[PDB]
Amino acid sequence: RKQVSDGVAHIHASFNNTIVTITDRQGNALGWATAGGSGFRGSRKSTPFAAQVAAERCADAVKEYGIKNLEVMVKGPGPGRESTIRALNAAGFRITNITDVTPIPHXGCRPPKKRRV
Amino acid sequence: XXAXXAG
Amino acid sequence: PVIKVRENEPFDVALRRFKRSCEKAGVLAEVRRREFYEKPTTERKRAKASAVKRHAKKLARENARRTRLY
Amino acid sequence: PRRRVIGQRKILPDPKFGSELLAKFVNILMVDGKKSTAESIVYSALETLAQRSGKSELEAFEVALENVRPTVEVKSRRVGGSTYQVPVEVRPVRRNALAMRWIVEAARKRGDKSMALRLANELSDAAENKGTAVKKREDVHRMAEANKAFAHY
Amino acid sequence: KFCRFTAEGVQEIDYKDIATLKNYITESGKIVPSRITGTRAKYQRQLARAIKRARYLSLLPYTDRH
RNA sequence: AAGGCGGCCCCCUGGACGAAGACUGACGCUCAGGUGCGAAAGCGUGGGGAGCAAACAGGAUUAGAUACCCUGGUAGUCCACGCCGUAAACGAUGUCGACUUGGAGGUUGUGCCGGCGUGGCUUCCGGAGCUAACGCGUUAAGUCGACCGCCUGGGGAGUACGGCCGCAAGGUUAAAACUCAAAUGAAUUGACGGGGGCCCGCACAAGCGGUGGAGCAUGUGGUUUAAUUCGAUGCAA
RNA sequence: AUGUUGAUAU
Ligand SMILES: [K+]
Ligand SMILES: [Mg+2]
Ligand SMILES: [Mg+2]
Ligand SMILES: [Mg+2]
Ligand SMILES: [Mg+2]
Ligand SMILES: [Mg+2]
Ligand SMILES: [Mg+2]
Ligand SMILES: [Mg+2]
Ligand SMILES: [Mg+2]
Ligand SMILES: [Mg+2]
Ligand SMILES: [Mg+2]
Ligand SMILES: [Mg+2]
Ligand SMILES: [Mg+2]
Ligand SMILES: [Mg+2]
Ligand SMILES: [Mg+2]
Ligand SMILES: [Mg+2]
Ligand SMILES: [Mg+2]
Ligand SMILES: [Mg+2]
Repeated sequence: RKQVSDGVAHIHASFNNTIVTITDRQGNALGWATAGGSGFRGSRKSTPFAAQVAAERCADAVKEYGIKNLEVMVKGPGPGRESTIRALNAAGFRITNITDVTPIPHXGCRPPKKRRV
Repeated sequence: XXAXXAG
Repeated sequence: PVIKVRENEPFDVALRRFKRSCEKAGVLAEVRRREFYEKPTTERKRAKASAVKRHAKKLARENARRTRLY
Repeated sequence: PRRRVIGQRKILPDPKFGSELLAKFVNILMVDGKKSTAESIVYSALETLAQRSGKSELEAFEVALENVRPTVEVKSRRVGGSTYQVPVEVRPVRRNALAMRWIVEAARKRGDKSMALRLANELSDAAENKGTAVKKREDVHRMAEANKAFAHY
Repeated sequence: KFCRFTAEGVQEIDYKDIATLKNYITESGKIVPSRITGTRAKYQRQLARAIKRARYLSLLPYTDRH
């Protein structure tokens, strides 16, 4: 609706799933897409390809706002870290920054117990 | 079991 | 890690420089480490084992340099 | 095989048109070593196709193959019980091999009178993208695109 | 490698000397290993204490993202 | 000292080490009983409770699944004070002292001028010697001395009974009958592994044609018979 | 992911 030239892409690349939210620089969400939303479930959902498609659909979601340049904020260890960023570049945008914003505690809280698979 | 083997 | 894409830089190059920065800071390794709790005994055992590997490498590495295979 | 010292065996070209592509088609059609029988069915069928198109025999055959030839296919890799159908590019030799095999398989399950007719009709449907052979090509492409995720290992 | 603090013959690393301390942190703000910088163990311990004092006084950052 | 101890700052405080002397003058070593400290879990009283998580619940998986996996989740994990007194509390190696070839480090003092010494603690290798062997090897499992603790086939049993301790959980001290001809350590050759590596075979894959259904031939099993002669009967009848 | 068992003596 209201035009935003300069935006921020946030990539929540978990092991199971990739969420791409494009916000403005004040962190207000304009649109989003997920690998899970984009016709991939289970094994396929957690692929770089499913994240690629999620990124494309997120670009289409924010076509109206007229975003030109993006700062990328990458989070988490997932498959869809780099494939997401390539896709946002491939879908028009000028990538100005790339920044890892993965939370790391400086010690923090005891993680869950190891899985005995 | 089998009321008591290897075949 | 925090890449400014500099003026007159290909994205592909800048992305490679981001991968470098993350692998240098060791973000993914840090995440995988902290995914599950490691008991202190487990932590200590792997630290010991890693040291012994590197040592038993170093000594036996020199042995390979000396002796002929053929 | 393991040692993997397998070239290509010398296929003699067909007598009529001198096409090794068509010589392979006869082989794929042939049963019980009855090559003479197979050649007659093909040449009969190509004649019929050449009339209905007015394209030439080999050229009408090429249009049939062009539509039935696959580009990608899936190969099964089992990963922890579940079966990952990984898409792979088909090599040019295998493209023709699959194209021809599908056409003959399609023709054989038709309910026309002779094989030569069944074959002519299937090549005709292939050229206009209607028959079971192009449906097979579509199905193979469908699975490949469905499993495009697993291509990028 | 080689240790600058042995070379100069320093007594304390000093938390106030930010120009020096900045050489022994990463871009991320993390303290660099002695195996990388070639610092002597004794000074590495002093340097860590100095960096941690500086981080408290907000002369150095804790991390790249504040 | 052991258990253990990890952001930064201050306060109180213990030990170790080194260099120069000076001082006391065998004041030492060990130590049954005794006393203290002693991970985690646990217990009591009062706090706290983010994250995690016995129990528990649900979802899966499965023949079942009172599990592993998933979603939750209470005690607990945290603090104060008190209790418990045990751990593969391990170097499975008691303490103290002396002596006996080397090499490469780490760490922390120090002397002489980057080198050359000299102390402390420590990691790895290895010589003699020792050892059943594995290995240990100046930080000994070598060579000796002092004192203490402890063992005497496997099981029954670290159990019973009694005592002591404990709020309890239990701890601690600690038998017997009975039963067996073993149980055990280290190493050796194999074999095996849902261990690793490297290879091969129509072993998979890629294909083509079959078998399993039909009728018949034929063999076998079974049943039947007076007899249905005897043998072959996973692959390899 | 899971994925049990193999009568006695010789
Ligand atoms: K049973
Ligand atoms: Mg989890
Ligand atoms: Mg005593
Ligand atoms: Mg406790
Ligand atoms: Mg309590
Ligand atoms: Mg309470
Ligand atoms: Mg759980
Ligand atoms: Mg004990
Ligand atoms: Mg012991
Ligand atoms: Mg040794
Ligand atoms: Mg008892
Ligand atoms: Mg008692
Ligand atoms: Mg096969
Ligand atoms: Mg049959
Ligand atoms: Mg018989
Ligand atoms: Mg006989
Ligand atoms: Mg017999
Ligand atoms: Mg078994």
